[PDB]
Amino acid sequence: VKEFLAKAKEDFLKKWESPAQNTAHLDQFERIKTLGTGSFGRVMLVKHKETGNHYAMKILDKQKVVKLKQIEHTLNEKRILQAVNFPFLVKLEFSFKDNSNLYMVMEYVPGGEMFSHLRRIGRFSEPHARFYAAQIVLTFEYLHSLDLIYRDLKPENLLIDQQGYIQVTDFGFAKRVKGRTWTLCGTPEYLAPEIILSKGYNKAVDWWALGVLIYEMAAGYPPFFADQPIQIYEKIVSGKVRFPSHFSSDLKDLLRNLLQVDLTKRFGNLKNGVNDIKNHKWFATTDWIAIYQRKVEAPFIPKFKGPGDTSNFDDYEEEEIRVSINEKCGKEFSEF
Amino acid sequence: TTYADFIASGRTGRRNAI
Repeated sequence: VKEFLAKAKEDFLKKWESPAQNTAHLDQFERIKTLGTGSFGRVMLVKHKETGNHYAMKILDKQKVVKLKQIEHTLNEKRILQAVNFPFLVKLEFSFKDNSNLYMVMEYVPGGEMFSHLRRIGRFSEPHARFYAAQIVLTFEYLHSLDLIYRDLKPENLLIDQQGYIQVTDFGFAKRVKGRTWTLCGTPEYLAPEIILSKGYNKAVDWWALGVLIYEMAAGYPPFFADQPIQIYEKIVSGKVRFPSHFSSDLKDLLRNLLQVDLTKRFGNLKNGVNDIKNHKWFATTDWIAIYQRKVEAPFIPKFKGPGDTSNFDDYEEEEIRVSINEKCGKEFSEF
Repeated sequence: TTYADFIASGRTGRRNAI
């Protein structure tokens, strides 16, 4: 496992040190349909002429990014994405910029968001939630081993691929960092207490997040919810959580170690790192290697009657794309 | 039920980041 990780690190480091830039242009693609909206910008299904390949293109308006004070986070997102490599991470195929916009061309993942299936079906069975949760575990282990904090886990950001496996998308809040950082970002339902309390935090906020996610998948609703974020924060910070009476006792014990407001004893943050989680009883039947190799059979395989069909995604208002004749925000995004 | 409260709440859609 070490030689895996150790070698993963050397590869990321070389890419991180000298990122790829300008690997395409908007002309080489045809616009088909808007697939969704993430942290910032829009993502559209596109077709790559020269190859006939379908991709998902994230487009960000440079001026809007500057307005929201997201420049550094945006540069983070591309620099990190061009550098990582993992089965459960959506792959970035190219990136480029024009006078107006930043572009990030990613693998098209046709099964849609976990979000859509979860809400439609209600909640997942424990073995079902375990299969998903394992892939996130391995993914955070990869990411944290490179000093990366994900900071935006939610079912909206988890796509289901043709083999029924998960791919994580939207690195808008991802950051390579040693030790602590302070930005107030993420999704209210998923925020760790240390974050809402401006205490300063580290990668343990991600393991809390996995807690929220396992709960939401198993229950059909988040541990902390309410009409407004403000009420949501009061409940995250209060040291209390209720479990549906169908939750197995092991699952409850896991969740108690994950939604641990005490950084001291929060699972994932102890002496044994991720192994504390990997070894919990709830994961007793989880075959960590077979899952990394996708040899494990998925619970659910999405309807897919086209290489470029979009019915597993909701429809969105289709917004035109405007490319200035004048360059915008040149110096800000020079490294993009 | 907690599920009934969630389903009638304003946060069963796609949730934006802060």
